[PDB]
Amino acid sequence: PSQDNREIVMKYISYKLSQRGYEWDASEVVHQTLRQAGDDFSLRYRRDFAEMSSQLHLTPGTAYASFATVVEELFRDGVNWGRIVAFFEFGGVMCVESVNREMSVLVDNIAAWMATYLNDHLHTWIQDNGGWDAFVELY
Amino acid sequence: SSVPSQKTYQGSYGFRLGFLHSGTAKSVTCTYSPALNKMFCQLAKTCPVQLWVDSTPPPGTRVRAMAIYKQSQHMTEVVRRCPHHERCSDSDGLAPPQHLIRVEGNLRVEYLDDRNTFRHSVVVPYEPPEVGSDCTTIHYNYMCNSSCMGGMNRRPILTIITLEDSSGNLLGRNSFEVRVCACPGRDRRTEEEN
Ligand SMILES: [Zn+2]
Repeated sequence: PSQDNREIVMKYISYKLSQRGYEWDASEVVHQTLRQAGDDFSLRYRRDFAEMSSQLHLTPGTAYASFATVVEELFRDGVNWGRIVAFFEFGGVMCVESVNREMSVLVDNIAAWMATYLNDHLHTWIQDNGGWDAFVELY
Repeated sequence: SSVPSQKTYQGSYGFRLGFLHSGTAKSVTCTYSPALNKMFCQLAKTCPVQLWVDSTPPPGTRVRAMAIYKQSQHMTEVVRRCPHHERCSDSDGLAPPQHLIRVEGNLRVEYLDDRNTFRHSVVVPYEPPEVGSDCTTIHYNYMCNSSCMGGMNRRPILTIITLEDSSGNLLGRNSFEVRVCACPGRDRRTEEEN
């Protein structure tokens, strides 16, 4: 069940990393509307993503807790589809920057971090708010 | 039961509002009349409102926005979006569909459906002006036309901007009228001489 959720993360990261020149190896109705929503958010909230990227000092020694701290503040006043999209986009944003800083190994860490936070905190809310089906019905 | 107050309160920080020098054109999506204290704009388009302050507020301050109807007979009624635009699919993912005012370009935006006043509000954390500038600019969005029948029905409204602290106590308040229209320039100059 969680596994399907790991697929959503890695498919998202492998798609955004792929529109750059970086090839990264770890139905489609929900992944493409999610990827399209993320491409929107990278332009709207570029200042917020840059600020989150500065509070998370991404080094090889960066732990999951330093990542969950920034993402937990994103969901401080409750979780919604808009902030879930920003969760996916911020994650995909960090890998894009780590590849650009000669740190390709950090992508697998960010991928794993997004998966655990997805299953432990966002999954319970996704199931009770119409599932990913409802996210397709709106966005 | 009570109506939100519109009384100006510059407070301990000299809280004043500002708006850009935009004229009455046709490619003008947003323009503010200093004479009428009234902003004219179109649906879902950027409305820059700058916050001017004489002494920087402390961290944890919040900037709220709330709409009320201007005429006294309609002040007791909540400003809501028309049923057409509530069921319309224009949600950005962060704003609930019933809200009229939105804030774009801020991930920390929060929308309050007040469980006692029934009145909608939008609140973002206050941030001091960017380095080099002298004011904090917030980009609002009005998701329903003033002409929109079934919602406002051509009733003019005011936007009340307040400064508040951690717990929501008042530190400053300012307001300005707003009209949501298709052609703001023609609708502004029409009202700019009557
Ligand atoms: Zn409407």
